[PDB]
Amino acid sequence: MEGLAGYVYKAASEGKVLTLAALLLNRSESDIRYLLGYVSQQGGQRSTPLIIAARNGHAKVVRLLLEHYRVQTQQTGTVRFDGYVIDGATALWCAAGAGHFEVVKLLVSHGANVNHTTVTNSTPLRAACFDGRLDIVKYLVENNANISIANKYDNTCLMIAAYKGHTDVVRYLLEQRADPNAKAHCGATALHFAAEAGHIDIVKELIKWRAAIVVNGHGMTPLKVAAESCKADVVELLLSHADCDRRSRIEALELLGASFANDRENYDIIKTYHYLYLAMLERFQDGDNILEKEVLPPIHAYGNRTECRNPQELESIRQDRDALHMEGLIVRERILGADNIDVSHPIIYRGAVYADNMEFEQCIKLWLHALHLRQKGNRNTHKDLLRFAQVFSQMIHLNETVKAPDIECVLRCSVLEIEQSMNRVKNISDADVHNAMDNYECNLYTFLYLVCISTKTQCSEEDQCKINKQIYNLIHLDPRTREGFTLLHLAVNSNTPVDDFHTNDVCSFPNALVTKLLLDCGAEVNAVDNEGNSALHIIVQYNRPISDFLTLHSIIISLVEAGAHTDMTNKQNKTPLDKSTTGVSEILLKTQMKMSLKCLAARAVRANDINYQDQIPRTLEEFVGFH
Amino acid sequence: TKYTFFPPKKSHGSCAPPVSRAG
Repeated sequence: MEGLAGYVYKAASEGKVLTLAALLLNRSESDIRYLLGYVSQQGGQRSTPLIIAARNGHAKVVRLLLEHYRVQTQQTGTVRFDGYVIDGATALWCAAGAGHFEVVKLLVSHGANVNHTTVTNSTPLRAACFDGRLDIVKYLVENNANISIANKYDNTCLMIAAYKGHTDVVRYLLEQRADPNAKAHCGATALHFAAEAGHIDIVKELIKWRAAIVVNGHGMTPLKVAAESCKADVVELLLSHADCDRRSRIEALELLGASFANDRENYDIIKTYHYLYLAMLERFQDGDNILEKEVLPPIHAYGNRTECRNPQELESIRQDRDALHMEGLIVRERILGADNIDVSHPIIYRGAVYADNMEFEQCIKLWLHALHLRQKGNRNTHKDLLRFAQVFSQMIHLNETVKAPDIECVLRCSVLEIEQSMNRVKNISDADVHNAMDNYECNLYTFLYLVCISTKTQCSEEDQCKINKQIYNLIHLDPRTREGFTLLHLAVNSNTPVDDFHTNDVCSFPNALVTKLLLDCGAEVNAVDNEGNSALHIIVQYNRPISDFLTLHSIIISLVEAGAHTDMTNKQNKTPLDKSTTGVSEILLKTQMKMSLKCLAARAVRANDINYQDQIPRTLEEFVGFH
Repeated sequence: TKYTFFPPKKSHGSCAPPVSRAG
């Protein structure tokens, strides 16, 4: 009976308009709610045959399902639309999202919820407007469906339609008395989105319908947002707003030059110099009432430049491209502020360019500044820490010296970010717990990469003391991954993931130096994972005893000297000698096994399975617990 | 193509718009 409905679900994507008749003629009746109400998942999309027909663009299958009968179509589900998954979708929502006007009109005429908000409180109108067409939204707004309905993040139809280059859609929206000054949860008011994608006609139509300029939540005017994303025509239009004053105009021009300095999609240096020079000239337009630049004190990351308060000094840095890169970074920092979200991206890109040109020291300085700015904003910076690990590994691989204070700074940042990662993991229950655990695991991996790099970098007594202080601080929180792996277990484990980039040239696990440093920094040597293995079980399960026998011997000596039992069992009640899976490792461990009557007695008790609960001392109770 | 040191983020830019149909 299940296969009969599964074949109909499979044929819903196909065409069997006059073929599926044999399955239903002289069929039963009590299975209607399971055949028509078949809610299956073809790959993980909670849907019906009608829903997948609308999503794929089969109005003929909808008419098939409404040939001589009728099916209820308004159902919740998580449909994986082209690009991404959406939870709480429905038939009308999916028909609108795929740009099928006829299917949408068929669903409306047959009866569908025009306001069927998803789990993310998303209306079908904005779902259509993501790929909006005029003809598909005509009847949708003529079905008395309110366009002023908010969203999970208050992204209304107008905001997304202005962001996605849908001038016809925004025209039909504002011509029907929509909300001009709508406020999103992030604070943007449908002009920042219109100026984010550089749509000149959309901004033209919004200013035509009296959109007006108001600062968003992040302390940026729409003009400054337009100048942030390297767009020019919308900046010219917004400067032609006729109510813009002058201070905002010069700071917008400087920001436009700054954005043109560092962005891959729009990179010009002549445009940067010309925009900054226009800012300088229009700044000193009168002589008296000269708009002297207030300049923040020089920051060591961008060299030691101090902007340019004069036309002569802007002329002096005309031909020097890297000087103009630093100048653009500095004016962007001054205008956008250090608390902006999209101020660290050009710093990261400039550090990347300097890394590609084999100038690592300035790359390290710029990336440290970007990491500090991103950490003060309390954002997901695991990608940045992985980038730090990659650039340090490339510095080591070219036999280039790595400055110890840089490693200390990035280690402090990684420790702090792992602290907030633990806080986020504890706070998040099930919304994005998988994403939080992935970020936590990759952050632990980045910290171990940084530790492995720090082992191979020459440091003084003070520098090594500070690095060991950071390592000691991170040990005393006892970070753990999904399968209970402590920070020692990951450095011990050969199965610890290594980034496919240049970290492969430096950080290879198991690494003896990392384990020696961690044990010398006070790691819990007897710690266990969810599987119950200690560090010793993981290191004896190493499948390569001859290729890096020196590494294996050093790490086994370190773990034994640190005081781990050579006898403790895992959850599967296996002594690591029984889990050595290697003659060489077994011989080494049996050489390092210190004989003791205590372990022999405890193992005898465990083997005979004598009832020891509430008979022996509690510490010895635990002792026989793991022996 | 994240392998090059060029930033994995496109331009970020998802600060003010939470991208619809993306999660």
